[PDB]
Amino acid sequence: QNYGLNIPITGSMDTVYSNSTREEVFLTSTLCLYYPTEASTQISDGEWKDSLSQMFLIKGWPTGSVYFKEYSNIVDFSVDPQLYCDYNLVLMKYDQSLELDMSELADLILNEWLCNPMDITLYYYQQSGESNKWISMGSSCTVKVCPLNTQTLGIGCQTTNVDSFETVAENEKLAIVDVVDGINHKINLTTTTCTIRNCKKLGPRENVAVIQVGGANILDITADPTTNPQIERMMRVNWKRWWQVFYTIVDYINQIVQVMSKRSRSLNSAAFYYRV
Amino acid sequence: VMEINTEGKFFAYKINTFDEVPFDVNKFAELVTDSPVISAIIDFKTLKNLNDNYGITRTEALNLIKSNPNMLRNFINQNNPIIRNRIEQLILQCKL
Amino acid sequence: MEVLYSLSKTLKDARDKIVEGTLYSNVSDLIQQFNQMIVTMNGNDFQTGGIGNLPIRNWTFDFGLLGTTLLNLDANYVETARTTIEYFIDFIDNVCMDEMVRESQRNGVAPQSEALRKLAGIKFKRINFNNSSEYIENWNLQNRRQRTGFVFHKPNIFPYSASFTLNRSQPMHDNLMGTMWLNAGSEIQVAGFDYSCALNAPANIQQFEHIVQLRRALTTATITLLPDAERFSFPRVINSADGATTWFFNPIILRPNNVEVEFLLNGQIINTYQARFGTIVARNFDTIRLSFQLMRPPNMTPAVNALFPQAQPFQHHATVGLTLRIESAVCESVLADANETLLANVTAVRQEYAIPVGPVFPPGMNWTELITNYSPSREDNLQRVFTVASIRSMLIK
Amino acid sequence: MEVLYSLSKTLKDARDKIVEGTLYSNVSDLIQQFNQMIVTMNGNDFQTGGIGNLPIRNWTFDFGLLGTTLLNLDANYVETARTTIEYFIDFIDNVCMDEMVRESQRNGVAPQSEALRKLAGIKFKRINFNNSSEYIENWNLQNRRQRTGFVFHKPNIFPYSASFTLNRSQPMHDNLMGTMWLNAGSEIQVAGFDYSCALNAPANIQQFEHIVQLRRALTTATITLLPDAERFSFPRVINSADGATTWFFNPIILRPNNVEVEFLLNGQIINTYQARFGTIVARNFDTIRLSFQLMRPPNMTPAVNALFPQAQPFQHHATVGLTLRIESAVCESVLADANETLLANVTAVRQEYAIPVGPVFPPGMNWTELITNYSPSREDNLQRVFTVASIRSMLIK
Amino acid sequence: NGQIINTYQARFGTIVARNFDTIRLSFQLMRPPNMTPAVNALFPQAQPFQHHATVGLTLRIESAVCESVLADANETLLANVTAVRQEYAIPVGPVFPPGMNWTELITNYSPSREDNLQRVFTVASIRSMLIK
Amino acid sequence: MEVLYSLSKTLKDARDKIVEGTLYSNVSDLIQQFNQMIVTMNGNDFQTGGIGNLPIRNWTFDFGLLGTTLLNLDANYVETARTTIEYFIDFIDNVCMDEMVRESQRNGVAPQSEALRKLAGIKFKRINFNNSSEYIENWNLQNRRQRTGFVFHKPNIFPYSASFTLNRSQPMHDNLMGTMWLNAGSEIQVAGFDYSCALNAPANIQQFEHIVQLRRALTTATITLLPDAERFSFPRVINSADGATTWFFNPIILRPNNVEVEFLLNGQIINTYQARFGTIVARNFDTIRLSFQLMRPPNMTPAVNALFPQAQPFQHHATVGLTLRIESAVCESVLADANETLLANVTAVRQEYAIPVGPVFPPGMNWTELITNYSPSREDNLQRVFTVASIRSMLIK
Ligand SMILES: *[C@@H]1O[C@H](CO)[C@@H](O)[C@H](O)[C@H]1NC(C)=O
Ligand SMILES: *[C@@H]1O[C@H](CO)[C@@H](O)[C@H](O)[C@H]1NC(C)=O
Ligand SMILES: [Ca+2]
Ligand SMILES: [Ca+2]
Ligand SMILES: [Ca+2]
Ligand SMILES: [Ca+2]
Repeated sequence: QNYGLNIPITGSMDTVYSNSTREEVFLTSTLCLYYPTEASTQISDGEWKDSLSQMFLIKGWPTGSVYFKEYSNIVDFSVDPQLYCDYNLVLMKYDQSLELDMSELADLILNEWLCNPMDITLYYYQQSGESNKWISMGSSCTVKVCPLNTQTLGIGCQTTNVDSFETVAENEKLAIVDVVDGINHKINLTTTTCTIRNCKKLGPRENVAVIQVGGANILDITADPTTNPQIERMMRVNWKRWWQVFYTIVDYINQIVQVMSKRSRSLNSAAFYYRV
Repeated sequence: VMEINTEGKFFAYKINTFDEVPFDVNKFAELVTDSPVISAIIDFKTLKNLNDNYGITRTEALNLIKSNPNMLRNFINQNNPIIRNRIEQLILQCKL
Repeated sequence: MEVLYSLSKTLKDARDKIVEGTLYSNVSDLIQQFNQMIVTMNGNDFQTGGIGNLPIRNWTFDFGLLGTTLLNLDANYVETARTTIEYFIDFIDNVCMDEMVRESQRNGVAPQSEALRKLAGIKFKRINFNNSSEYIENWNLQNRRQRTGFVFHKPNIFPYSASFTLNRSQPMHDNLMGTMWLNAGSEIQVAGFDYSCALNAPANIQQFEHIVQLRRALTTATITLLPDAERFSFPRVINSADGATTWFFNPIILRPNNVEVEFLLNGQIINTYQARFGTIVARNFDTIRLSFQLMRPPNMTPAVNALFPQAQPFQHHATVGLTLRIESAVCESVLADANETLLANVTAVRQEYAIPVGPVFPPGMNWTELITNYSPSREDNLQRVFTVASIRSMLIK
Repeated sequence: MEVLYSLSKTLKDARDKIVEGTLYSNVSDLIQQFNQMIVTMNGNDFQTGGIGNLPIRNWTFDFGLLGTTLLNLDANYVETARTTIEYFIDFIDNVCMDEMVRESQRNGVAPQSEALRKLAGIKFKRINFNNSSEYIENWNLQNRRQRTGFVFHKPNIFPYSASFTLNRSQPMHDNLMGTMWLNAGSEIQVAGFDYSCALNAPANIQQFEHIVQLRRALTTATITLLPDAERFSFPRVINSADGATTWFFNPIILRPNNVEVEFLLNGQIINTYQARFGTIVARNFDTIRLSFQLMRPPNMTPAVNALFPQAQPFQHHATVGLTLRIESAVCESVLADANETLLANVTAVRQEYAIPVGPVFPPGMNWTELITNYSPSREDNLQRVFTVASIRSMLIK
Repeated sequence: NGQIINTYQARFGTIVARNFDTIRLSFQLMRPPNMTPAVNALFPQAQPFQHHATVGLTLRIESAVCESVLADANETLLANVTAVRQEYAIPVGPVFPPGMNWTELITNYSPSREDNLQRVFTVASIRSMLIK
Repeated sequence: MEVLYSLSKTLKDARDKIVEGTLYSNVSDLIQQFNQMIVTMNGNDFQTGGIGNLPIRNWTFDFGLLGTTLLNLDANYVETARTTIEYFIDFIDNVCMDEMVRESQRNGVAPQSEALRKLAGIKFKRINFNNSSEYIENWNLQNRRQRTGFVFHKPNIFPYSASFTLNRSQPMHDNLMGTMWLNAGSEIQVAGFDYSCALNAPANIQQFEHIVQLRRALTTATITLLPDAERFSFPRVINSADGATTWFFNPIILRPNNVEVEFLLNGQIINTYQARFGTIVARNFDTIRLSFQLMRPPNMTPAVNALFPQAQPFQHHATVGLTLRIESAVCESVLADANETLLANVTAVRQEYAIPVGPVFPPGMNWTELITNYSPSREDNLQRVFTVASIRSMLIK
């Protein structure tokens, strides 16, 4: 075991590839559904988690492997969403004016962000390149960024005057702020309430899928405006009844799990790179 | 001798008798990294024309090749029209 | 075996030159050779076959000498000649079949097939006629320690090998980079691919190398080098190296740049060709290093810019390839060709009579497994069986 | 040259025919030839080499004759003949190398290599044995003006060139039309591509033409014509003509309709084939005119209809291909081949001893330049050097 | 063949090309630095351009020596052959163009055509020794 | 070359046997041989040298025959013997040096050194005396193959290679497991190490395997096998595989259990030994497979228990090793030894005169590279120069 080394591997093309693995990824892994509370409110039941578990058992997943999680709504779930769970689905209802919040959450939970803390009070923070953002999470994240000249003097804003700063997020629960990569900035953000992390984007998180339960293709995980990729795991399904939505998920759970994959950073094989 | 113009044109030619030979790139590219390059104030074309019209000797041919001024002055003293024409060509090419 | 070749040559000349109407001046020397062969073989006895289904056959020679008084060959002559020639052709065919089915770990070049061992004796030295064909000439020039050479057109020097090396990979197999290659026959066909199109490589230039170690040295090889390896130039899905999953390959072919083809012998660069396609020449070489590069296009049309994004998805994967065809070459140890029938003839006569799988040759004479490890015992046995195959093919087609 | 080939022929025949046990009837004529060679070359001094790194070797001949009173050859005869034959073989090899390494701007056909120039004298006219080989026979048939011919397998006549022309284009490179083509050795592969799939062309057909002029007439050539040029039938990114920006290519391979191939000699149409693929023949042709057409298919299934819109994008580009391999031919002047090894021999001998780039041949004897520019002087020198290479290859491999 | 055999710069009148296969003429149009007002009126700075400046060169090959045969303005070999063909209405042959048209006979002058031309020219000289 | 050896043998026997007071009955045959040598070499001219700093020299022979009318040799006879033999010895020395300093990629067996080439004529076979030495005898046998073999004492068949592989590793190199080895000369020393003492191995047994691929088969070899590889039984710090960092190594030497050593030829096992130490034999082997194991000791005294914890730190790293000396063997091809100075003589002759590096041998006769790449051309040239040095050593030391 040669952890922490890029070692090339040679593979032939005459080799007969092996048998299926769905039975393994069901008998071992743990499916994990995150739904909004309005779902259960419309269902109006409470044996229904057990009923869904039994149907998943009919479909293959053992009894204890399928686990359910609730959340009040997308904006509240946005603050520190940690899916400590093996195969994640996030049902995400779509409503007008929450397009950007939905996109931010989709980016955050679909792409593996590795990140470091930020002392707003002390340093001036600069963004390296295309894959670096600052994510601010809290109850009221009012980030006020003031850019700095090469002499460390403000433009459009006075370092001693918080008012003239340029706001780029008001009272957001989650905010992926992207600034002009190449300039020092002085931030102010309400340190008692909202934490901020200088984060950058590793490869994708291939363990979490997002089922947009509502409308059109509005998710934009890539902050770049030129590219609007349609990832395999940003699924979208129409809805008029949460029972029908859940039945669709249960019926096609094989396909959703095929779309997803085991988390790379959770593997033992990633031990000495960024294993998590 | 392997000679190059700054505008692509290239030649290769013996010293004793200026009969040009097929150029050898990937030999010139290797040589020029290390060897002592020589400016070509007497271009290969004018040099060949001079040799054909006048018939310089081996020593004068080598000195013209190496742009030795001690000997290049001798032709301009002689009023050699080929070298004259070339040198006024450069002086008139020094416009702007 | 030289005596066996002499028998084959003199019977071939008997079948060709002795025809109805010929001057005897045309066939005087041949008739003298034929009569010498008849006298030497007369009174002897041979046993042939007895391995596999090849039946045991007894040969006893007692034949009348061909006449020599005739000025001009008539139909009476060729009838007697034909009667003797048919028997001799059958005998040589069976001896060659026996010798090219037999096999031996130790002392391969020595003759097996006790009929041929008898023919190697002292009585049958007088039948040595001439040794002009390429295979017997190499046999003699190698029996006496002198350099030998076989000219080959499309020599299948590479064992069949289709595979790939991944210098960067993930379980999702979404951002790969490495090389793929098929080496088969006289074809090397290698394609280096990069999913990010050298986005983060130093100076936006990915570097690819491919070694190919010939099992035996080649000489005066005429080679055909082209870009854009056509095999690895269409979409695929490929089973993973482990064999668990399968990954998607969707090539878009960039041009390979500053390609260097280095032909090596004992680790010393014998020849180097930088960005010189078309036909090329390798004077003598034992290994091939093909180095090429995937340089990101600095300037880009909007379409190609859309092809190559800065993000993760990478719906298209850049690729640059080379193809190298050994059109012809010269080698010491015997090989198989697209122009000679000796490998096929030996394999056919082995398959005919169900010869059991022997010590040195692989089962069924799989040439890939024979060439992948090419021990000196295998080389000796292969030269022996190929020489007998040519000797037999000189008469039996 | 004729004397040199005769020396090589008699030495090869002495190495083959003169073996132990052979009847004297089989070697009488060759022994007389060998004796005359010994007598005429006795007391003569040659000096080969002296250019590049080829060592300067002095040759002096003092050799005894060969017997005639034997009936069957034995070890003594063979041993003496072997000692003499090795010396002559080395001498001939060095003479051939000396003649191969040299060139001459004027008077190419006449000999170089003062050793061979001495051989050309009246004193050595008695050595000529028989000029059987194809190269020497053509040497004679051209030395006295008659109709020669060399038969070639895959004659690499076309100089390497992969390129394209654009009959409609614009800096965004979204709507192109034109042809791509790769000529390499014996194979042409031409693909006419239209990005609009002939939307506005007359009758929805776009005409493509590709004229390739050979540098030598090829007589009685068998050709394999097929559709769907392989190398231009997959996505690429290609430079601009000026090299500024790269443009995407994304072919969908329509078939070529009413395809004509015209084989032309001196402008006149010699042969013409009309939508007839497979094996074809060309009596003579100095040039080939491949004409074909991309016809928009009138009846489009919904899928292909989606592929080909009337709007601007044109996300997929229609193409129609042709591939054409000269499987064999006959030419009045020498060329490299996939079967022969003459070019390989010559280039290898030059590279071994680092002969400086000479007057006529390009550096490294690169066939692409050597066939792109094929002046009569270059042709004459190539024929001389190839004949010498064949003479060498008779004995040395 | 890319071999600069001769170069004559700023020379007119008779010259000698010892041996050659291509002629590479080069010249230049230099705008007059000074101008009489007539010439100034000829050449304006504006667009109309009533008068168009030109430079020229004539190059006549007086005599030459060619390895192969060629028609010439001295002997009547080509005329003799073409006359013999036209007088008797010989159909078109394989190699020669129709009518022995010299222009397309020399644009494409392959070795077969060249040797046939040599044969007919030698025969025509032989004939002209007797019949004129 | 047989003639050259015969010269050296007759000169050595003349210098030895022709001494004062010796009976003529002791030296009659030797005097006859010497007189044949004199008559054969008389009236000739040789030239030797002209490469590197080895200067040109010219040898001319006009010597009188030794007397024969003497019953018992006296002093005045041996002085004439001196005046002849010293000159002859000098001539032989320079011929041998000239032959050693030359090379040829092709047909290396045939003599270089035009002096020796002249000696290889027909007038000089009468000097052939007797070919008794091992090298000349094997030269004859190889040049007309019977099975041959040079007996070597402690032959340096391996190339100098010390290296290591890690089957388990971390970037901080806290917990390693793998093998280290040094193959040098006739010594293989291989030590497999585990930093956890096979704590988590299956059944607390860790399996180590090492493969050594001889460049040429060895026959009737004697191998001394012992445990405890010496070179890897003290603390070290080793540069990493990438070379970025260095990792500490702190052996604690456990014994190797169920050690197996398999000697294979062409892939099949020829000999196999298990837990056998001391001297052993290898019949005919081309590869060595040394398998051994690191078994965690079940019962552990307090001290060893303190040594081996179950936590990561692992201040002490368990290792088990083997040492293997090929004391003597028989090789069909030639190799350097520790008992024979042939390689030393060849290298010294090349070095003293600063010969330009030729096509075949590596720079400075670097034996490690030479045995690493030991192609047949290189082998033939090596055998030629070694037998020439063997001839030279009979007279010059
Ligand atoms: C794979 O499945 C086939 C039938 O689908 C079965 O015969 C075979 O044993 C299986 N192999 C493995 C390794 O499970
Ligand atoms: C941001 O500005 C407010 C003024 O409303 C100030 O009280 C607060 O301290 C500032 N934040 C930080 C982190 O200094
Ligand atoms: Ca938000
Ligand atoms: Ca402001
Ligand atoms: Ca940014
Ligand atoms: Ca976007």
